[PDB]
Amino acid sequence: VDTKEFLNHQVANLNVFTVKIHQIHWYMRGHNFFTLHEKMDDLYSEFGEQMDEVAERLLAIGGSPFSTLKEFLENASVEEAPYTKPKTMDQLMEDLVGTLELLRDEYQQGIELTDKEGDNVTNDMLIAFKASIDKHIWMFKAFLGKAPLE
Amino acid sequence: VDTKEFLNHQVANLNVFTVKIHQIHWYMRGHNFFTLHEKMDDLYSEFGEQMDEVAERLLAIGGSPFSTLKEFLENASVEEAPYTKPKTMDQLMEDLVGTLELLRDEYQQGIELTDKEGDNVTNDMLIAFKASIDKHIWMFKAFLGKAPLE
Amino acid sequence: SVDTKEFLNHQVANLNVFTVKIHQIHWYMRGHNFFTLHEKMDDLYSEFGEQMDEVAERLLAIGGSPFSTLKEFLENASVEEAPYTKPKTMDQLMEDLVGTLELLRDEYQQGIELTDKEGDNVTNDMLIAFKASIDKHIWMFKAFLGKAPLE
Amino acid sequence: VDTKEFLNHQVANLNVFTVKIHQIHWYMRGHNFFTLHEKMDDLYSEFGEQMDEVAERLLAIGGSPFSTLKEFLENASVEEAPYTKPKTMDQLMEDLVGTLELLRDEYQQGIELTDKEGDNVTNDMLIAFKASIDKHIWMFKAFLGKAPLE
Amino acid sequence: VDTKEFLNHQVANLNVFTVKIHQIHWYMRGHNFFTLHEKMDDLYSEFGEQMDEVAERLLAIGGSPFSTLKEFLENASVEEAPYTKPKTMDQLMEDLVGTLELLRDEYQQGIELTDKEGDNVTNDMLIAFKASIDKHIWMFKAFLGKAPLE
Amino acid sequence: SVDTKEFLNHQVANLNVFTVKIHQIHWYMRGHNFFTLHEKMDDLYSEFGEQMDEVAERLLAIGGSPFSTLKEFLENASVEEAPYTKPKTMDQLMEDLVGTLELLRDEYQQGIELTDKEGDNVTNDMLIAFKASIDKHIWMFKAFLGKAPLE
Amino acid sequence: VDTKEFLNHQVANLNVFTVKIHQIHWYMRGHNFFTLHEKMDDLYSEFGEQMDEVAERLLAIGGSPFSTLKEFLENASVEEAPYTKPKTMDQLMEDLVGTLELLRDEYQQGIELTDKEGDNVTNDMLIAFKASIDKHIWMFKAFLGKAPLE
Amino acid sequence: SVDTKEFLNHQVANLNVFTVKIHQIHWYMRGHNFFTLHEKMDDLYSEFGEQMDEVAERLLAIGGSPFSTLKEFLENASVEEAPYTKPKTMDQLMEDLVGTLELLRDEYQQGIELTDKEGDNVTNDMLIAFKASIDKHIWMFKAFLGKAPLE
Amino acid sequence: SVDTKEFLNHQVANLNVFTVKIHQIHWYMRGHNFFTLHEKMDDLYSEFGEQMDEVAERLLAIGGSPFSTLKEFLENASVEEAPYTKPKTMDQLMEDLVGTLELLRDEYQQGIELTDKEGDNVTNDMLIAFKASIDKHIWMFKAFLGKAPLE
Amino acid sequence: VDTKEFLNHQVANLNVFTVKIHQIHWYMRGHNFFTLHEKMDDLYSEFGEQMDEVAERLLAIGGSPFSTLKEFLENASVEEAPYTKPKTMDQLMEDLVGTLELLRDEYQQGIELTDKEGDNVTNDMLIAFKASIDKHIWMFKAFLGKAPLE
Amino acid sequence: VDTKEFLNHQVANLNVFTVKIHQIHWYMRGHNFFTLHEKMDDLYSEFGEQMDEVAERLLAIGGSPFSTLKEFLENASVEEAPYTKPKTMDQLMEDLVGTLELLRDEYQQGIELTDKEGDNVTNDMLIAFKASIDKHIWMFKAFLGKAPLE
Amino acid sequence: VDTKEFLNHQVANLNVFTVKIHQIHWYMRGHNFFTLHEKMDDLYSEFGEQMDEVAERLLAIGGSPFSTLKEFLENASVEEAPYTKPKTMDQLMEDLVGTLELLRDEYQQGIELTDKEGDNVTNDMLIAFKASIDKHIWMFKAFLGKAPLE
Ligand SMILES: [Fe+3]
Ligand SMILES: [Fe+3]
Ligand SMILES: [Fe+3]
Ligand SMILES: [Fe+3]
Ligand SMILES: [Fe+3]
Ligand SMILES: [Fe+3]
Ligand SMILES: [Fe+3]
Ligand SMILES: [Fe+3]
Ligand SMILES: [Fe+3]
Ligand SMILES: [Fe+3]
Ligand SMILES: [Fe+3]
Repeated sequence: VDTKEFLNHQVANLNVFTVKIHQIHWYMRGHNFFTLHEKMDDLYSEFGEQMDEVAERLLAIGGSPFSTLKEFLENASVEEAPYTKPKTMDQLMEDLVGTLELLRDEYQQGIELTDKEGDNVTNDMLIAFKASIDKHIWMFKAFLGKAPLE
Repeated sequence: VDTKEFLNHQVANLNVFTVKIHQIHWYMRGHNFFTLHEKMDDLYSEFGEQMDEVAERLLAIGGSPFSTLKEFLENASVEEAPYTKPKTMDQLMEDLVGTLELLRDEYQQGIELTDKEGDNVTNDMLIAFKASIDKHIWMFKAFLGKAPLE
Repeated sequence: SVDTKEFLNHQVANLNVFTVKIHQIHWYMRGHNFFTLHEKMDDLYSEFGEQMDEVAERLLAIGGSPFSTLKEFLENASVEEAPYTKPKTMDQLMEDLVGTLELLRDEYQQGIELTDKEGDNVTNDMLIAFKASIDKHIWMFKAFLGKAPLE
Repeated sequence: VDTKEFLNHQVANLNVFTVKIHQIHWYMRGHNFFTLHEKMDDLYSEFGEQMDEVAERLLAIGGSPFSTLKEFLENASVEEAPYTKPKTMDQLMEDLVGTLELLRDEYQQGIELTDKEGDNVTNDMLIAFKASIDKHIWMFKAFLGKAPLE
Repeated sequence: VDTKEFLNHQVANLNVFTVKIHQIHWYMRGHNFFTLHEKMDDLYSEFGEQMDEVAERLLAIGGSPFSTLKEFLENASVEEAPYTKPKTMDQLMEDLVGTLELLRDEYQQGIELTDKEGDNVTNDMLIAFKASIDKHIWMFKAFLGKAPLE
Repeated sequence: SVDTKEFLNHQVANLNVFTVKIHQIHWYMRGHNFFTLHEKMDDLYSEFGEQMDEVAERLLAIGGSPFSTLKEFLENASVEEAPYTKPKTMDQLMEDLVGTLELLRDEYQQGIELTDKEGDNVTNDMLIAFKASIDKHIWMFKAFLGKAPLE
Repeated sequence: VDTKEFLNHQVANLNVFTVKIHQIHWYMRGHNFFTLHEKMDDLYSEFGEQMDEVAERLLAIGGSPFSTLKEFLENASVEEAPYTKPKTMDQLMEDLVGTLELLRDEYQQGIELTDKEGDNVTNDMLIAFKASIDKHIWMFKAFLGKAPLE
Repeated sequence: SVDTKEFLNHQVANLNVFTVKIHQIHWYMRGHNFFTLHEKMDDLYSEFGEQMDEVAERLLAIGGSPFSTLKEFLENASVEEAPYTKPKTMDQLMEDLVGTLELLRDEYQQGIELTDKEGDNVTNDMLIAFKASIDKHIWMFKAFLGKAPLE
Repeated sequence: SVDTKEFLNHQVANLNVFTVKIHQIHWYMRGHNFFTLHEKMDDLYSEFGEQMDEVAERLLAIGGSPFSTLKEFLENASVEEAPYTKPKTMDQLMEDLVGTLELLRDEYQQGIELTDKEGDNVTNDMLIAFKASIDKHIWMFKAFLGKAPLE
Repeated sequence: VDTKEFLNHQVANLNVFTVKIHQIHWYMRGHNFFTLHEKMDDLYSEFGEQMDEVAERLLAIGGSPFSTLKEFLENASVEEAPYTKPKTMDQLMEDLVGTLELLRDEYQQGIELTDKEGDNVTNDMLIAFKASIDKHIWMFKAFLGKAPLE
Repeated sequence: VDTKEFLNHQVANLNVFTVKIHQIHWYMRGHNFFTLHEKMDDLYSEFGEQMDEVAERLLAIGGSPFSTLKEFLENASVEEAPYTKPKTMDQLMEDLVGTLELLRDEYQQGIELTDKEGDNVTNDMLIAFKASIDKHIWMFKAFLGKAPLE
Repeated sequence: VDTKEFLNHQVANLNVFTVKIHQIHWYMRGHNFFTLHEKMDDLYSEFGEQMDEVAERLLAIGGSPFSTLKEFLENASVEEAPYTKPKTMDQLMEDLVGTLELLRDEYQQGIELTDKEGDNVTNDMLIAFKASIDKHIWMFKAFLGKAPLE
């Protein structure tokens, strides 16, 4: 609706994603365990940092960030499912990639939204984030033997 | 119950607790803003580390950690509330200290349990976490003008 | 690029006055929050001195000529300074800080619009990066004062 | 020409330029040898890192970077010449400066094109690169005793 | 036995184990070579440290550590075999894991022994070691696509 | 938990005497092993001042009140001190050090048993970690003197 | 008192002061807890280092430092009191400030004294220590809301 | 030293082609080992770019004139390159890498024998050091391929 | 202590004008030595900004009240500034730099004599350490100009 | 004896030597305990690294390293003895020095052999190792109050 | 002699001392080799730095440092002797001490002289140097079992 | 002249040269002062290190290094001259370059001699030293606007 709605929505998103990353991190099995386990820790730090920056930018424009698991669940478009059946490393990475994709497309919407509201600072912050998400999408798709936009 | 269930319960508690720490971090105001904004950053890292160590130890012993916000909410005894009304620094710190005290007393229950079960590794892990928690209770209570045990 | 150059040179002047004011606060502050805000002012001083040098070199890079004397900074700055003559509270000093950060925020916003319209993309993004941080500072110092960022 | 085509052209350019920086670095003679010999190592790193980011951005948008010397030579607008006749430091810095100007001018075209197409990430990336190039032009022109735009 | 005999027994074990880790480090082949080759280095340092710490704790309680290959071979329960036939990465990891479990299980005896004997320092030393072994067991079993205890 | 508190406060007293004893040795030592042992005392000084602080802060965390004056430390310590009067050899000084280490080891052992029975697991493990290092220093300083750790 | 006796007097003072810093460190309460608790750690290091340098300068001029608590108590002009009555942060800082003022003025006596006895080294050392004490007095007075010499 | 000079200049050409090949592999690779190999190609890139600068500067130091254009490297390289057209498995890309490493090992071996005969000792030891590292890479990358170093 | 206070405050003023002069030189300089000198001014800027802050804080510590506006700095400084209007050579710029360093040397010498007479031993040593560094810069920059330090 | 045999023989030696370093490190007593206890740690890492490099060079030339204690004992010319009766610091160092000299001398044989075979890499590796052994011999000989070759 | 002559005399002395430290560093034997050997590198670097600061202060006052070995030999009061007869560690340390005492006492003259002359910078520089020299004398006399001024 | 005598000769040479580096470092004037002044600091450390390594290598082969200025003057082939007249920066670099060339050629003799004697360690040390010297010659000749061997 506006920048404050978008930013807050991403605070909810990033808190679900962050827990998803830990899910993959904890439950992964297979020959790529050691590298993807560590890779997940890197994603966790990186997206935890995005989330703090998003909330603090929300604060800076007069907004009020969601700040409970209850609120995050209610508001996030990012999905979570409990870990039940064993999943393949590729299936865990597909779920990671699908979420990276949703964030890319939503941030793209937020990039357009903020550009037309004239919120230059939030615009540029969202672009910086998308750049990194776009790079991760390429790399994780390459892990999956696929092209970035394939 | 057992060590697995206790440990899983703490995964849930620690996830609710880290988000609270962010809430305190985001909504704090007052002459102590700078010192406490930063101090909350430190608690965030430390309790995020505790969480990953609890989850991993649970994994090491044959368990399967909660790994969704839905599950954390279903299982945490740590309580959260949306920030729908302003709260002073002292009220936020009071909530923090009460949460630390809840974690201390629960960790104490787990320390006794793991000892009774003969799980020495989880026993020493939880003792080290309590050492830190006990230290924080002294310091944050000192901040509030109170003795550690109130 | 006349106005972009003029705007940049205006901010060189502003930043040199702001930076000395940051020292004034650093030097003269008293109160229970001295140790925290004393150090805080060191950080602010470094950062806005760096903003200043970047602003100056962006100007040079577009064929401009930065103001480079105290006399030029005074003739040109919209940032206000006053000698410290009578004691001020920590809150009074932080209000003067915030007022000046709000001033720089709004003027940088005009610079961002200006550079956007002249198509100076480098300068545009630079001023945007500076404003990001200024907006973050305003939130934090206002929280210290017990006020919402825009109230 | 679109964004992929522009980016891939710069992959070619950056690979020729990077070899030119090495040419200057190796053959330079004169009183400012020690500082400029070192400055060229810095330029080498920075522009090789530009190159990598341009190629990886290209990868992220679904393109395929040139990745052979033949391709770089076929596509580059940046020009190279073997080092036969000896040259003054000024002469070498004038080759370096002219090549910097070519890149600035071509990046400006890219900035505009990438804006038109709505590729915000590639847009910002190219603005950041131009910010550095523009700074380099001011500094190397000063070395030549010239204004940056003269 | 007593604490001295147990500690000395482990000095023997850890020296056989350390050489085994080198064996795996040297002879390993397969797609996970680079990360696993490096991992073995990490394990080599860690278990070299345990060994020095075990020997020094033994020294500090009035004991005399085994200090020759002859004594290690005479005393170790950890087994070794010359590398004659090629082994797969999985088989190598299985030898690693099986030795880690042997150590975990003997350390458990040492923990229990040392608790009866009242040697609190050696007790906690051995608990800290098992903590790490337990974590390694989880991770290498995960690499093997198995639960830690299966 | 009077006893855990009392034991901890006693060691606060002890460690402050011991820390000054380490400086005594640090300052007055002479002989061929000066450069090594002079620096070794600096390490011991840091480590035992760190123990002391952590003992005091744990006492604070259990609701105690740590001794915080030289007078209190002298009134309560079982660690002994003597002014440096007649010259002492390197070995003589190391024997005083080793002797104090042994006293603290044996007293920490008593506190380890005390905190066990009292159910204070945090203080229990703190004390164990401290004894681990003490026993290591005893082995090493006894080695310097040409003796076995427990002889 | 000559240079030796002055220095030896300060060894005693510095040891009482150092224990006083710990007292404040331990017992402090109030909203400035976190920053001032940490500040006491800094002063503790700094004045411990002053003390080691004073004693080693004494050693270097043929002197014999006091090296027991008994001697320190017998010789110190710096005073201590057991912590009984709870004290505000300001009261603790007044005590800190008061003792810094004592040391400043005694060091000034040491500076004059040591100039007269032609001990240039001890002279410059004490000046350096006074420079920092003077800075502390200014900063700690500002905390108390006072001018430095007020 | 014409033949030394000539050998060194030939390796400048080779190393520049190899380095772009490393980037080609780096950029296009796909498969379960992407994350490890992608970083490993960065290490290789740095290392062989470093070898290259060292080869060129040694050439400079002996009175030589390094090739310093893309055209000169192609005219003078024995390492071959081809545009990336059809998808290749990670093993195929590592086979191309190992093949090129082997070519350099073998050519450096010739350089080692040549500089020895000419008595250029510095170049000799520089080449040997480089070969040590290439021989090590061949072992590790053949092991990745499930193969023995020389099979 | 009025003269020490006034002298210190006079130097706060000087160092603020000098500091902006160092940026003027840093920004406007051209010529073959550009890269070294441009970076060297960044060094002088940091060092002299540090000197200034230490002077103000020492002035604070002796009960003084530092000048803290561009206006006060201009009203009190003996160091002179002039806007950059016509181009100047690197030597011309370094001569302006050296001239200012020499003024500060000579004034600091007066402050060393003054603080010595007034018995301000701390300010005395501070001024001497600053002069030590100023004297070495005069040698080095004179050396840059092909001059002996004192000619 | 060819290069592969020589290298494998050194794998055996270095593994016996490394344990002997630990023997000295653990059992030493006397006034120089602290520096020599430390120097043994440095030697252990250094000769542990020689060992790893020797084994890896053997790998790189198509060889197969000894990789068990049994193989090391079966193949080593370096001798070892349980610590049955206490040794002086001097005597422990003479045993250390004797082993350095043995290695030096054998490496000299390997350096000649490897020169005849035209293995330039292994040649240079062995020379670098001997450079260090030579230095240690001078240094440990000096500690013994003797010239390096007497 | 004036300040310039005094400063220049110390450049000569310090260059001789510099080489004397190497002589001791190279030729020393005995149980304290490893400590003292490293101790001489520290001393070498420290007094090398003193010498450099002495020369540069001379330059800064309009002087001209001796800058050839011939000039150092012609002007030094520090004495050197070729190493012909072997010396104990103590004898070497006594030569080191003797030279330190010589520098102490001549610096003391330079301090008095530079005070009269009104050269404050040089006065403080020499005082800082003498402080370190005084400390070395205490420490090296302690090594020799003696009081500092014995 | 054998290996011992050649190495000892370079001990002498290196001490003369290191003092020459200082002379140039102190007395240099001209527009390149700041970069060349620091470059001499680099050279001083580097050739300072060569000298120690030469002297310790000599020790290791049973020799006794020259260790007084008198012995260095009696033995050096490197020449020194008192700085009576100011020299140009180019003249100072010509003197520098000239001495590097002398060392290069004498190292070449030592390389040949040490090869013929079968001292592989010294051979390799000398080669490594010459590598750097050769690089310096290219670089300093480039500064002077000359080709390395011109
Ligand atoms: Fe934050
Ligand atoms: Fe983890
Ligand atoms: Fe890359
Ligand atoms: Fe050890
Ligand atoms: Fe503490
Ligand atoms: Fe000390
Ligand atoms: Fe290079
Ligand atoms: Fe300040
Ligand atoms: Fe290895
Ligand atoms: Fe210097
Ligand atoms: Fe050495």
